Order: sequence, then structure tokens, then C-alpha cells
Amino acid sequence: NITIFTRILDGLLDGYDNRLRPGLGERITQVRTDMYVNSFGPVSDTEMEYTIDIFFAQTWKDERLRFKGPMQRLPLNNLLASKIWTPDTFFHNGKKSFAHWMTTPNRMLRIWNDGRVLYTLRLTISAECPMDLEDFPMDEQNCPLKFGSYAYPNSEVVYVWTNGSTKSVVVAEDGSRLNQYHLMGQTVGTENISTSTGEYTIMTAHFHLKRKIGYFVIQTYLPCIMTVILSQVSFWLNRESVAARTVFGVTTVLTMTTLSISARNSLPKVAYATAMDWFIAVCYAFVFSALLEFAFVNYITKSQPARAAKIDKMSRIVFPILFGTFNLVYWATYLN
Amino acid sequence: NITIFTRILDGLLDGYDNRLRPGLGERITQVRTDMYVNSFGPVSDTEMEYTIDIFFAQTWKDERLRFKGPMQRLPLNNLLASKIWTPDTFFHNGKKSFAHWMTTPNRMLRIWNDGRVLYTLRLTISAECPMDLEDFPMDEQNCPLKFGSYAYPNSEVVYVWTNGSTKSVVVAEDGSRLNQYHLMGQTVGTENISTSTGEYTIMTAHFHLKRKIGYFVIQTYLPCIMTVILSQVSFWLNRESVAARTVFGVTTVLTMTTLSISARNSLPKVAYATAMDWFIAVCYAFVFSALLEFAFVNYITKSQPARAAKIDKMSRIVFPILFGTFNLVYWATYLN
Amino acid sequence: NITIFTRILDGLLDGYDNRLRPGLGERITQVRTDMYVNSFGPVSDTEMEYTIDIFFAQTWKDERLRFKGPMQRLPLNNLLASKIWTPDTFFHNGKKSFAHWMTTPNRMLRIWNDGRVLYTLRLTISAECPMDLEDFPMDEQNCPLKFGSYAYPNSEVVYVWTNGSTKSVVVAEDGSRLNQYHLMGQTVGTENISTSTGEYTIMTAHFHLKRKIGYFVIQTYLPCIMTVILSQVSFWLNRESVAARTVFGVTTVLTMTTLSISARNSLPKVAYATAMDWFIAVCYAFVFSALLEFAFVNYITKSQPARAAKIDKMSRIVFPILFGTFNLVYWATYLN
Amino acid sequence: NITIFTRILDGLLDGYDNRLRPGLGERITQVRTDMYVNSFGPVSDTEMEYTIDIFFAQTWKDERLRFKGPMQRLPLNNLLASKIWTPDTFFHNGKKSFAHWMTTPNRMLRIWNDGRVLYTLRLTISAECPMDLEDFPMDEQNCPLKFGSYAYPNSEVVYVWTNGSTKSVVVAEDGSRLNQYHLMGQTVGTENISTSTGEYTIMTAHFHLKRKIGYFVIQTYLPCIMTVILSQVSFWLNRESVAARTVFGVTTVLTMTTLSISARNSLPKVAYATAMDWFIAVCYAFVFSALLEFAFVNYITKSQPARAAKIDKMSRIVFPILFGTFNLVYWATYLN
Amino acid sequence: NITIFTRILDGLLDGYDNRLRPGLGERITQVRTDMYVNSFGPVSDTEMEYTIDIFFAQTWKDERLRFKGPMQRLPLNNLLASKIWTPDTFFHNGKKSFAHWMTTPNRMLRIWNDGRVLYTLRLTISAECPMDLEDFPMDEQNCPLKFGSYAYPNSEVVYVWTNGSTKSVVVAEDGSRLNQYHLMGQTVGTENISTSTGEYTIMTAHFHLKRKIGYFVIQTYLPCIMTVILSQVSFWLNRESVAARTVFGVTTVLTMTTLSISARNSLPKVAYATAMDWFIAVCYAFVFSALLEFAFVNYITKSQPARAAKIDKMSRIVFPILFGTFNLVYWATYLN
Ligand SMILES: CCOC(=O)c1ncn2c1CN(C)C(=O)c1cc(N=[N+]=[N-])ccc1-2
Ligand SMILES: CCOC(=O)c1ncn2c1CN(C)C(=O)c1cc(N=[N+]=[N-])ccc1-2
Ligand SMILES: CCOC(=O)c1ncn2c1CN(C)C(=O)c1cc(N=[N+]=[N-])ccc1-2
Ligand SMILES: CCOC(=O)c1ncn2c1CN(C)C(=O)c1cc(N=[N+]=[N-])ccc1-2
Ligand SMILES: CCOC(=O)c1ncn2c1CN(C)C(=O)c1cc(N=[N+]=[N-])ccc1-2
Ligand SMILES: *[C@@H]1O[C@H](CO)[C@@H](O)[C@H](O)[C@H]1NC(C)=O
Ligand SMILES: *[C@@H]1O[C@H](CO)[C@@H](O)[C@H](O)[C@H]1NC(C)=O
Ligand SMILES: *[C@@H]1O[C@H](CO)[C@@H](O)[C@H](O)[C@H]1NC(C)=O
Ligand SMILES: *[C@@H]1O[C@H](CO)[C@@H](O)[C@H](O)[C@H]1NC(C)=O
Ligand SMILES: *[C@@H]1O[C@H](CO)[C@@H](O)[C@H](O)[C@H]1NC(C)=O
Repeated sequence: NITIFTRILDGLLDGYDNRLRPGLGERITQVRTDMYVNSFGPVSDTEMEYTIDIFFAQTWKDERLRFKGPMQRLPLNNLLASKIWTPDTFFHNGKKSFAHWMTTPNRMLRIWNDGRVLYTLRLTISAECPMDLEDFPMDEQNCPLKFGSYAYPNSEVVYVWTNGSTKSVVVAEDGSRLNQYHLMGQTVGTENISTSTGEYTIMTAHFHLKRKIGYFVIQTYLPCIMTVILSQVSFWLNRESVAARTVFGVTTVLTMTTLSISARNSLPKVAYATAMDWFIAVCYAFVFSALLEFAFVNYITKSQPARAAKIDKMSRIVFPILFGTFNLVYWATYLN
Repeated sequence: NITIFTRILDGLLDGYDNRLRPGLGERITQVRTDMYVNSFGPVSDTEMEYTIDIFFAQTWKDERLRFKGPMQRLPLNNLLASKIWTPDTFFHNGKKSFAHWMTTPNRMLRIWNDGRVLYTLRLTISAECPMDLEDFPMDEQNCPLKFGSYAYPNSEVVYVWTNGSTKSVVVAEDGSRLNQYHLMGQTVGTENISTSTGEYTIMTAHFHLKRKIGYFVIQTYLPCIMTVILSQVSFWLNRESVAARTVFGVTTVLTMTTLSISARNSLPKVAYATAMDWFIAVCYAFVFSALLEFAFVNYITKSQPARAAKIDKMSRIVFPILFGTFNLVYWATYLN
Repeated sequence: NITIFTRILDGLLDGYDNRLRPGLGERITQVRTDMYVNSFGPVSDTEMEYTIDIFFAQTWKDERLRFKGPMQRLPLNNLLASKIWTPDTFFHNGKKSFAHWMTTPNRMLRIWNDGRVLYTLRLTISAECPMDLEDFPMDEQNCPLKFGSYAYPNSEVVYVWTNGSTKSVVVAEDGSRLNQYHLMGQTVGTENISTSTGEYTIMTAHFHLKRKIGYFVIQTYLPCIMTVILSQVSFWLNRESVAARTVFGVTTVLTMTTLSISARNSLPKVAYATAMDWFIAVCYAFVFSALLEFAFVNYITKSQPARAAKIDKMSRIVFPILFGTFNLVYWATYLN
Repeated sequence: NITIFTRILDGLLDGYDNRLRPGLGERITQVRTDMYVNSFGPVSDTEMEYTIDIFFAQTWKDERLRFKGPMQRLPLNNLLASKIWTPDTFFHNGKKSFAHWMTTPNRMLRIWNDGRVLYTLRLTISAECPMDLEDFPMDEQNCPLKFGSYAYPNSEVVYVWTNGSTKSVVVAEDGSRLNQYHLMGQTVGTENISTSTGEYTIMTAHFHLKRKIGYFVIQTYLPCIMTVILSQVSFWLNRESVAARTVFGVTTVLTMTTLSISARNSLPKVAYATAMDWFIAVCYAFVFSALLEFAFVNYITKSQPARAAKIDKMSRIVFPILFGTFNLVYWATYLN
Repeated sequence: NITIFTRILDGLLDGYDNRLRPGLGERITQVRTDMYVNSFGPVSDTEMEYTIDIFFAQTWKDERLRFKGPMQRLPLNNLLASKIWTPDTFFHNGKKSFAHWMTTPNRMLRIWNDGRVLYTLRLTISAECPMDLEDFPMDEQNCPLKFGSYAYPNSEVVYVWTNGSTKSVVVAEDGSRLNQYHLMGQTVGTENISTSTGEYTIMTAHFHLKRKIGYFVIQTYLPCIMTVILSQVSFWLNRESVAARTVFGVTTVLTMTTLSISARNSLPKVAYATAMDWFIAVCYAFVFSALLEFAFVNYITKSQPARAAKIDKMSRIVFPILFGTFNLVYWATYLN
């Protein structure tokens, strides 16, 4: 009962040319594609790339593979994949993509009586995701995934998503786990690109990313906020304690200087100011301004002591108010 | 006496199709799997992955390989593995798995008279282990290992553990050696997952990990604890020594600030607070509060000196007590 | 209607030797090359290399592939590429180049009736780009890309750009995105190099890079500029406050020392001074000079107090003026 | 005179099955193994692995390769290695081993008239070397190297070292060069391991490593030793100089805190205390104790000045003596 | 006119055994080798290795390839390389060598009428270069490059440089570009090594490297030199300013401590003192000695004030002189 299957496979491969697409010179080969994202790998902001592991499935019609037998389907493995024609699908934005080979090349091939072919493959794509880090860390990113035929233009091979967008792309519940991003959702679309080699239909999948704040709050904002509060303590010390207040201003100013350097070490070396940079810059101004207030106060503490005391007393109220007011504007401006 | 073995191998391969599973169209192929963990590689918390080296063994029945001869078994090597049918087993959560090829592809194939086939393979699997670092470093992790057929659904190929759970998975005594984890034990199970390509039986092995503390005690807790004690020394200095006590508060506050930054550099950039973060935050409050006490004491040291001395004297007792009390609650809360 | 294509391919490969170039012993094989830069990868200054992803296309004439049929063109894939002769093009300056294999080897082959052959390939070239970092960060770089035949000298195979320079090399709008460089434009050229193995025509493409400033302003210049301003605040403090002014000078001098070390950590370990180094050196002189002024002032504050006050008062004006004057000369000198 | 060699090779391969070991069903195949360590690569303490490059040679007897000819030996290359049977030797503890392929696969095959076969191979083995870092840096390590057959149990293939232990394993004079280890010597042995797949003879080579001190002396011990001496200088300052002595204690205590953090960055994250950790801990106690002495002295400098001076004077002698005494015990305890 | 070439290639391969070296059993195969260094890659001091990209050319005589035809030479590509015999040349000290495969395997094969064969190959060799860093950074290194036959002893295959040493090895003008080394020149030689597998002729090429100073001057020496000068400023302050002079000594001593740690981070972890270490150690003594002078001066400032002033005044002259004198001896000793 098993020899029958062997004959069917031999018959289909008899006189079959894998170098020619099905329907050549007769029609346009239509390929239906569906994707299942097993795991949405890490998003490297420094390299502007993200890693994704998917089960890429392609379906098409091949009349040369029609057969008759007791079983309506022929489950198979990677062995027969090379013997038949498969689309030369490639990822336009994929910088480096490699397949999984252990324990066996993770490929499946299924053939029906009518000649319909299902060919799914497991891939780990490392694509490029350009980002505009102007609102960082309150930034949203849209990482795309573009793929299509490499050699067959739109007039020969056409890719279309199967069913609706929701069914076309599926993300596992545990797969969408990132340390500094929320996977809000996914969208799909199609487009035609005109090239010197001809028109090619492009299948694009966009992943919406919402950066999750809380790591930078514990890493950058809080040390900056507490450092500013530390500087304001100097206003509560006597003017004659010149050395004591000097330590506050000098240490706080340098503390903010190193925080700015440390903060940008993890951030990509982008040549523009981000939202976090402005927050640090303002905090640096507050600590620096406090030192200037002491220097000005200590400069006139002898000629006009009366005004020096008033400035020091007033600074105890103005500085906390302005810093608190700035945060409300800053957080409300970006958290909206 | 050696030519007989050659004839047997030629006969079995004569008319044998490796593209068809044994028992096709007649029964369901049953595969018995056993695992031996040679070494439980490092667990990368930053990348949420772990590396494991195993001797993956699969056993199944193939009537096409039945033979008669003086020897009841036919030990072999990787040469004949490709000539026969083998299950397309793959690791669902395996991000990157590679085989060992030196000196020779580490594969063994054994065939008995009845047709039973033993096919073991050495692998180095780099799987993903999601972790909830809310109780870090007093956290327990359960890293799984899922594998199954890629192309053959549950109706064609079924995986079952051999004998009990203990015999199914074995870990070498020297293999289970990690720098920051204890391998408490292992558990195995089976489940069926419904997919668009059909139902597939999933074989899962869970490794229980108990993070071992002591590195963070020497790295984070002790510097934080001693820094807090250092700040409390300021309470034993005279109020008029404004500069001396200012150095204590400023240096200690900044010392805790850098410790928080340094501590999280090794920790994954998770957007939530861990148990260690709370300990650092409380320690930061103690050192910061001590500086505020001096500022308040130095602010009223002239108008009401009597109360200033009492506060300074009282702080010498309250601060050590509260810090010690906090540790007992903190350690008892998590070490239980 | 599909069997006709199979016969044509069989006929062309019948009696075809892929080890012999077309026109051997009769003429010189002319290859027309065009390039499309999908993405201009990162430029590693430390390793003096850059990564580029391109669609490398080669066109040549092969009379052995002439055919007659209803279709004037024969779109194909990588399968037939190995069966025919292709140029042994290689990148002379390419340190490490790898092809893309997923989902299918990204190669296309097209053949016309006259025998013209189009063979395009996707590549990721990691070439070496020597740089003279004397005006860093106000430096312009010209990273080349040289390629040609490895085995066929100029007398056998010749490479020529197709159409003009603009059409020969094309860069995608989104591809030319670098964190610290502007892709001003591209230029192409040809040359002959004499070697022991014969003369070889070299096709060269030069990419003009204009480093974008703004990251170093936020990372190096601003901390240095503010540190210098911080030191000058000491001039506004009383001479008798010896400890207070000592903290300013010591902290600022050490702050500049660490900034110089930190700044060069990212910069390649070049054994010469850059423009940024001179800026840091001058800033170090200003902060160091301020401390010397205090030491000199504090040294004569008793013998001749009158001159000490004048020097301190005068320094409040001279130092800000010189530092501001230096910046105008420095920025104007390099920003021109 | 060269055609004779061609006939001999053809005759031996005629009717030769490479899937069957020599002497199958007649005797036990004996393999003689010798090793030459070209270079003992770096030992990664963090990853508990070491890299070694060797010339692995295996010798065995194969009666199927007997031949008669003018030349008693048949030097060859990797071409014939795949055509005959070779042992499936593998490294049990080898985490990742790769062969050398340039310029040609570095394999040699030699055959004698009697059928003796010599098959040597060049390998770069990255094995795992567990270490107990309790006496670090005064620790000795014994990195093993285990290898044997993967598919042939002890009843079919047996490995034995050739000649004595000294000749069996040889290390090049320049190969044994490590930055932080001394290669004292090598030892070899054999053992049988019982496994579910049968008994396998294991050939083990142990490399004795003696960590060389001097890098940690310049990196950790000396800064710690000088820091302690720096703290003791405070005892020679007047009590009334409260700020001056406070700077000594605060700076020294924090200096030791960062040294402990910095020292363990290179060290593996082991969850136990090493010898260096105890040395740092004691040094931290000395600097911390000195600050406590000043605080206690400054606390009673008014009520009982007489005792305060005596304590300060006495501390100038006790502290240097105890620190010196501790070092003699510490160094003698571990350097013995 | 092209079919003639096809017949010649078929005739040569007819009855040709690639497993036998030319002249086997009749003479000794002589191989002439020439090298062209396209680029001398980076020299990794930490890993004691260097990377080099070369065009490795080998020439030998093979009477089996003699042919008669209109063309005196047969330019070819990698296709025919595997069909004929080529030497099994390998690099003895090569830790990891890989070939270039894009766009086509960069191999050339040329055959003349007499049977002379030219076979050149492009390689990227990562060899090991042991270094004695005793005079670092004033150290000279001699990185070798050893290669020879793997399977054919000196009695079968012999390697000889072609023409003189200068022509045998050539380095491109732009190839010899290193960030911290000068390529003074190259030398070549030959030697015979006796091994258990027989005598093998070794072809060695030595590259003379002269480390270029200037990065460490800007990174290590200058901060150390200026730090020492900073400490000497304390001698110009009044003795009663105890806190002011304490800050100078404490900050400078700790500044030198961190510089020593930072400097050795890039340097390999060698267990011996380098020239830079001695310079840092002396600088540490000067800053430390200055603090001791203040402590001694402040200790006797009351009992014998007259001597205290003289010591402080004298130290202003002695310390600068000794430090300047040391540099002249240090620089002259190593820069000679
Ligand atoms: C420079 C001459 O062209 C080429 O060498 C070439 N080679 C491939 N391709 C091209 C053309 N091009 C720039 C492509 O972006 C390209 C896009 C496609 N669509 N998809 N998915 C499919 C193929 C494409
Ligand atoms: C998107 C269409 O599907 C695919 O392309 C596909 N390709 C493989 N597989 C699938 C289906 N799927 C999502 C799988 O998770 C899958 C699980 C399995 N069980 N195991 N072990 C076995 C195979 C599976
Ligand atoms: C040392 C003997 O030569 C060789 O072994 C060798 N092998 C290849 N090549 C050479 C010669 N040479 C130094 C090359 O730079 C070279 C340049 C070329 N042009 N392109 N593009 C093409 C080929 C070249
Ligand atoms: C889980 C069922 O077993 C296996 O799958 C398997 N596969 C290989 N091997 C084994 C058995 N085992 C645990 C091995 O440690 C093993 C050791 C050997 N000796 N050597 N050198 C040789 C082979 C071995
Ligand atoms: C342990 C038994 O030997 C071997 O297994 C072996 N295998 C190769 N080789 C050897 C011998 N040996 C130690 C080599 O250093 C060796 C050097 C050579 N010359 N070159 N270039 C050529 C070959 C060499
Ligand atoms: C692409 O081309 C096809 C040609 O049939 C057309 O139907 C389709 O609408 C085009 N898509 C877009 C986005 O223009
Ligand atoms: C999976 O399916 C099989 C079908 O025979 C069933 O026997 C088994 O109980 C199922 N397993 C689970 C966990 O439901
Ligand atoms: C290279 O050689 C060819 C030989 O025909 C010549 O036409 C061309 O001008 C040469 N190119 C250069 C740059 O000299
Ligand atoms: C291993 O088994 C063989 C069986 O012949 C025996 O001779 C040998 O002594 C055993 N080795 C050990 C270490 O027990
Ligand atoms: C190596 O051996 C050959 C044998 O002919 C000899 O001619 C040559 O001089 C030897 N080389 C050295 C360096 O001894």
C-alpha cells in the first residue's frame, strides 16, 4: 500500500522542469502568503535593526503536479522541495536572514490532487527598522517587513495575502515580549515598485512599537531629579559656609555632566537632541543656576547683606516651584 | 564474513523511499524520545535565552528495514542516516541550534532485525527562556524546551517519552554547573497544539532554576549597606563642622546614585522595579534623609540650639534601628 | 506550450562549456555593470570599514546562448547560473563579502534571443575605508569600492559602466541613512592596474561622506565648555576662601582629564592629534590656568594685597573673553 | 610509472564498504591515538572554557586496504579520507570544534602494505574547563580533554595511547603561552563509562594550569594596599582639622568600594567569596575603622582631650602593624 | 574556434588522477611561492594575533597537463582547480583562515604548453603573533607567517621563494596602514622541521612592526604628567590651609590610581611590569610623596615652624627638578 505513493512521486517528477514557473506563457502565477511570528526578537536601536522568527508559508497552483490516488494530500519534507519549482521570495529590507537546519531543515511541502502546493519555511530575519528618535523615550516606531520575488516581475508572479489582514499575519502571545517596547499591533499591505529590472509587487507588514518607559525613569530621570533637589539644599545653608555650599554646587554640576554622558552611551549616536536631552539640559541649568546664585550672593554678602539674604530666602521657593512646573509641562507635553 | 553485512544494507536500501514515513496509510508512526543533557550552558538574562548541549535520541519502528542475519543489531554512523527516513523533529522555541561536525558528524544509527531504529544526535540548542524579574535576585525561573515534528501532524507522527520522566531526561552531574543558578530539577510533559497546518504533539521539558545569591551581596547590597552606615557617622560630628558633615551627605548620596546605575548595567533593561531596586531606593532615602537632617539641624542651630542637639542625638539611634529593621523585613519577606 | 522552453534550455546547454569565456580566441568579452545601493550600512571608524548592500548587475554577450522561440526573453533563477559561464568579478578592497541565501539564493538570470545575458546578484560588502582623522569631527571621507575580474586580464574581460555615472550607480533614498555621516554623492571611474598576473581593469565607485556634527557637541564640546565656565566662577569668590576655590580648580582640572580619556574611547586609537583634541587641550589650559592664578594670587595676598585683588578682578574679564575669542577662531577655522 | 599507483587505489576501493568498520564480526578494532598541541589557546574564565589547537592523529589496522607495490607507503590527502572508513571520534566535553579548510582541508592519509592506516587531522577545540575559584588568584586548574567513539561501544572500537604518556601528548614550546596561566604539565589516562547506548572507552588528557600572579598585584592589591596607607596618614593630622581628616576617610572608603566593584568585573560572577575578596574586605575594614577612630576621637576631644590624643597617637602604630601582620599571614597562607 | 579548447581540457582530464602528485616516484615536486599582501589587517595585542589579506600564488610543474594548441596559455577559473592536483599548503601558525567566495571563488588557474601550472588564491589569515611587552609602548614586534605542506614531507614536496626576497613578498602601499604600528619591512626564509610524520620544509615571512607612540602620550603620559604638576601646586599654599592642601594630595593620589587601572584595561593582561607601568609608578610616588611632605610639614608646623617653612620652600624646587630629570632619563633610555 506504500508503493503506490512512490509511483505517484516518480510520475510527477518525470518530465518536470523546476527551472520553469507553473503557467509559464499561459497565465500569471498567483502566490498566497501567510505569516506566523513565533517570536519578535530584540530591537537593536543602535544598529536600527530588529530580529523576527516566523513561519513563512507560500501557496500556489501547479498543474504539472496533478495526481490521482487514494489520499487527497501528500505530506512531505524538504527532500522534494528542491525537485520542484518554488518562488524566489526574498526580503528587500532583510540585512541578514538564515534558516534553521536542526534537527532537520525546517521545511514542509504538501501537494493536493488539483496541484495546489503548500510550502512553509521557518526563518529568522534581521531586518532594518529606521527610527526617528526625536521624542525618545516617548517615541513610537513602525518597523516594516518587505518581501517579494527577486527574479519574476509583477507580470509573472504576484503575491497576495490570504483572507484578511488579521489572519494573514499572526503573532504568538508569548512571542511579542520585548524589554523596552510594546507590540501594539500589526498591519499589512501591498504595492508595486518600478525598477530597471521591471515592476515587482511588494508585500509589506508593519509592526507598531510603543516604547515602554520606566527603565529610563529609574536610570536617567530619577538621578537627575534627585540631583536637582540635592542642589537646592544649599539654599538652606548659611552664606558664610562658603566651602559647604561650594561642594554642593560643584558636585551636583559634575554629577549632571556624567549623567548626560552615561545616558547617551546606550542611546544611538544620533546627531540631534532628544526629549531626554532637553530634560537633562534643563536639570543642568537648575543645578548650575543654583551655584551662580551662591556666587552672586557671596559676592554681595558684604556690601549689601540685606539683599543677599532675601535672594537666598527667595531662591528656596522659586527653584522648587520652577522645577516642579517644568516637569508638569514636560511630562504632559510628551505624555499626550 | 563481512560481505554478508554489505548485502543486507544493499537489500534494505533497494526499493526504499526515504520521502515516505514508515506505516504511511496504514498506522500512526510512534517515536520514542529520550534526552541526556551533557551540559546546561549559560543562561543569558539580557537576551532571555539559555544554551543546552544534549544527546537527543529518537526511536521508531520501520518494517521496511527488517532483515535476517547472524548479528541481531547493525551499528552504523551518519552515512546511512540520509539514506533512510528520519523524523523532521525541530525545537519550537529554539532560536539557533547547530550540530557538532568534528571529528565526524556526531550521529549514530542502529537497526535491529524487527526493524526498530535508534537515531541519536548531539545538539547545542540556544532556546528562549522568558523570565519575570520581579523578585530578582530572589527569583525562580522555569526554562522550557519544546520540540516536535515540523511537517507531520499528530495524525501521522506522535512523540512519547520513554519510560518515566526521570529516565526520559537525564542531566550530567558536572553538566548542571551555572555561575548564578541552581538546577533544582527537571520535569517533562506532552500537549497538543492546534495550528493552521494541523494538530501537532509537543514534547516539553522544563528546567527549574533557583538563582543563587551571593554575587549581588558582594556587588550591590554590601556597598549599599556600608554606604548607609557611612552616612550615619555624620550624626556623631559637631554641628559647627558644616563642611565636614556636608562631605558625608554629598559623597554618600552620589555614591548611592552611581551604585544604582552600575547595578542595572548587568541587569536586563526591564521596564519595572525589582526587589534590588527597592532596596537601593530605601538606602538612597536613608542617606538622603541624613543630609536633610543636617540641613534642618544646621538651619535651627542658632534660633533654638536646644532642639537641634536633641534631634542630632536622637538620629544616632533612630536611623540605625530603622535600617536594621528594614533589612529584617526585606530579607525575611523574600527569603520565605 | 511549456515543453518548448524545456527544449530550448536543453539545446543551449548541449555542448556548452562553462569553463570558457564567450568569444574566447576571437574577441574581448565586454561586461556592462550597474549597481543599486539598497542600504549604505554603518561606517565603522574604529575598524576603518563600511558595510554596503547592493544589487550588483552584470551584462555581457554570449553567442553560444542564441535561441529562437515565441518569447524574446527567458527569465530564470540561480539554478541555471552555475551551468553557464559568468565573470569571476571580485572586490579588491572587500574584506568580507557574503551573499543572501534566504528564502532562495537571490540571483536572477535572463537571456535574450541575440544571446545577451543579464546576471544580477545581491551582496553585502564589508570594504575598507581608510580615513585621515586630522580635522575630526569636521572631516570629509571618500570611501571607495573597487571590483573587477580575478582571473581574466584586461586583454580578455573588460568592465564598463552602463550609460552615465548617475545611472550606473543608484542609492535608495532610505538606504543612505547614517547616524554620523551625510552621503553627499557618488562618483564612478575606471582604471588599469599592472600586476604580475597581467593588467586588470578596475571599476571604482567613490562615496562622499560628510560627518554630521551634533553628537560630539552634546557629548564632548558642551561638557568642556561648561566646565571652563565653571572654573571661571572661582574668580568671583574671596581670596581668603582658600578651600572653596581649591575645590573649583581641582574638580574642574580632573573633570577635563576624564573627558579627554572618555572622548577618545569611541574615537579610533590614532597616533596623532585631532581637532577635538586641540579644543580639549585648550580647555584644559584655561581651567588649569585659573587654578594657577588662584595659587599665585593666594601666594602674594599678604605681601602685596593690592596687586592680588587687581589680578583677580582682571581675570574675571580676560578669561571669558579669551575663551570666547578662541571658539570663534576654532569654529570659523574648521567650519569653512 | 604513475599508472601503477592509480590501479592500486582503484583495486582497494573496488568492493570496499566504508559503512562497515574493519574486522567487523571478527575482532575489536584498536585505534592508537597521539596528539600534538600546536597552541594552547586562551582560557576564558568567564565562560569556563579553553581553546586548544592540536594535530589529532589516529592509527588503526584495515585488512581490506592491503596492497602490493614498489612503494611501501601511499601518502595521500583528504580526497581519499571520505572513501574509506574512519572512526567517529568526538570530544565529549567539546562545546564547539571546527576544522581548518584553507588552503586545503588539513587532513593526511597514509596506507602501508599490511593495511595500517594513519589519519591525522588539525582541529581547534573549544572545550569546557570547570574551575573552583576559591583560592583565586592563588588557584590551580586542571582542564581536561575527553574524546572517544560516538557510535561504536567499547566492544567494537577501543582507543589506546601510543607509547608512553609523554610521547602520546606533546605541546609545542611556543604553543604553551598564556597571559595568566602557567602550563605546568600534561597527563593522560583511559576509562570506561557505562551509558544507555553501551560502554564507551574514554581517552582523557589533563592540562595542569598554575595561574601566574602579578597582573592582580598591579591591578587590585597595590591600589588597595596604598589606599590603606593613605587612610593611616589621617592619624598624623590634628584633631581640630575635622574637614581635612573627613576627606581622608570618606575618599578612602569610597575608593575601596569602587575597587571591589571594578575587580569583580573581570572575574566571573561566582556566588562565593574568593581570596582576593577577603583581602579587599579586610582593607575596607582598615580604612573604615580609621574613619571610626577619628569620629570617636572627635566625639570625646572636648570632654576628655587627654584620652583622645593617646588614641590618635597609638593608632599611628597599631594600624600599620596590624595591616603588615595581616599581609604576612595572608601571603604565607596562600603562597604555600 | 572554441571547440578546440574544449577538446584540450577533456584530453588532459582523461586518465588524470588528482590524488597523485606530479612526478610521483620519479622526482621531488618543486613549488614556487609568491605573496602579495593586499592589506595588513589589525594587530590584536590582547589576543596576540594579526589579520592579513594576501594573494597567495603557487607554481609547479605537471607533465600530465602538457598540451599542444594555438594558444600558449589556458586562463581558467576555480572550476578546474578541483579536477587537478594542488599542493595541500597550510599555515602552521594560522589560527583561523577563510577564503573569499563572492562574487565567485577568488581562484585562478593557468596552464602552459610545457605543463607549468599557476594557481593563485586570495586568503584572509588570522595568525598568532606572540609579543614581549617589556618595553611597551617602546616595543618592536616581529610577527611571522609560516606555511607549508600538510601531508607531503620534504622528500616529496619542496617550497621555494621565487626570485629574491623583495619580489617574493610584496605589500601594497595603502595596505600597510595600522593605527598603532609601523610596518618597517618584511623578511623571508626557509627551514626544515623534523616531526613524527616526517621532515617538512617551512616557508616563513616575518613582518617588522614598530609601535607608533602618540596615542598613549595623549591617553596616559600627559594626564599623569599634568597630575604630578597639579600636586606640586600644593607646595605654594600656606601650611595653615590644611583642608586646601589635603584636597590636592587626596585627589591627585586617587587620580593616579584610576589612571593606572584605566591604562591597563586596553593593554593585555600580562603578568609583568611594562615601561609605562614604571612611569605611572614613579608618578604615583611623586604625588604620594607630596602628600607625605605636607603631613610631615603640618606635623611639625608648631614645635619647629622654622624647619617646616624651609622644607615647604625647598620642595617647590626639588620636586619639579626630579620629575623633569626622571623624564629625560626615562625617554632617553627607551628612545634609543
Ligand atoms: C541594478 C539592477 O537591478 C538589479 O540588479 C536587481 N536585482 C534584483 N532586483 C533588482 C532591481 N532592484 C533595484 C530591486 O530593488 C529589486 C526589487 C524586487 N522587488 N522585490 N521584492 C525584485 C528584484 C530586484
Ligand atoms: C503559517 C502557517 O504555518 C506554517 O507555516 C507552519 N510551518 C510549520 N508549522 C507551522 C504552523 N505553526 C504556526 C507552528 O507553530 C507549527 C507547529 C508545529 N508543532 N511543533 N513542534 C509544527 C509545525 C508548525
Ligand atoms: C601574487 C601573484 O598575484 C596573485 O596571486 C593574484 N591573484 C589575483 N590577482 C593577483 C595579482 N594581484 C596582486 C592583484 O591585485 C589582482 C588584481 C586584479 N584586478 N582586479 N580587480 C585581479 C587579480 C589579481
Ligand atoms: C540519550 C541516549 O544516548 C545518546 O543519545 C547518545 N548519543 C551518543 N552517546 C549517547 C550516550 N551518552 C549519554 C554519551 O555520553 C555517549 C558517550 C560516548 N562515549 N564517548 N566518547 C559515546 C556516545 C554517547
Ligand atoms: C601528531 C602526529 O602528527 C600529526 O598529526 C601531524 N599532522 C600534520 N602534521 C603533523 C606533524 N606536526 C606535529 C606538524 O606540526 C606538521 C608540520 C608540517 N609542516 N608544515 N607546514 C606538516 C604537517 C604536520
Ligand atoms: C499593481 O499592479 C496590478 C496589475 O494588475 C494592479 O492590479 C494593482 O492594483 C497594482 N497595485 C497598486 C498598489 O497600484
Ligand atoms: C493529544 O491527542 C491524542 C489523540 O490520540 C490524545 O490521545 C491525547 O490525549 C492528546 N493530548 C492532550 C494533552 O490532550
Ligand atoms: C585601459 O586599457 C585600455 C586598452 O584598450 C585603454 O583603452 C584604456 O584607455 C585604459 N584605461 C586607462 C585609464 O588608461
Ligand atoms: C575497560 O574495559 C576493558 C575491557 O577489556 C578493560 O580491559 C579495561 O581494563 C577497562 N578499563 C577500566 C579503566 O576499567
Ligand atoms: C632542508 O633540506 C634540504 C634537503 O635537500 C636541504 O637542501 C636544505 O639545505 C635544508 N634546509 C635547511 C635550512 O637546513
